[PDB]
Amino acid sequence: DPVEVDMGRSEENNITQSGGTEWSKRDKSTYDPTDDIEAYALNASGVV
Amino acid sequence: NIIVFDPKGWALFRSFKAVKEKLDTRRGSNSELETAVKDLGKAVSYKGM
Repeated sequence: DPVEVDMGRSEENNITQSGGTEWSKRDKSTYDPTDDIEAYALNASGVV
Repeated sequence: NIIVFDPKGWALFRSFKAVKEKLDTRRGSNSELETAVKDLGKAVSYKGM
């Protein structure tokens, strides 16, 4: 029987990429990936 | 002798090509700086000099 488990995680985590910031349509040879990384990691409750 | 950057502002300031070049020149400057990912979790983080 279908039984699920959901330990409470807010929607702000597990971020998907939509519209812009696709990391594919974005220019290589001029974009640094660090900016997204720093922003994504902002939601982590503790050091990573 | 100290500058406080909000993370978006620091990302904007780091995006420039020339400010990266101030670190890579052999004799241009003496700017030790960690322009990569560092200290993601904590609040205050020191980025070189």
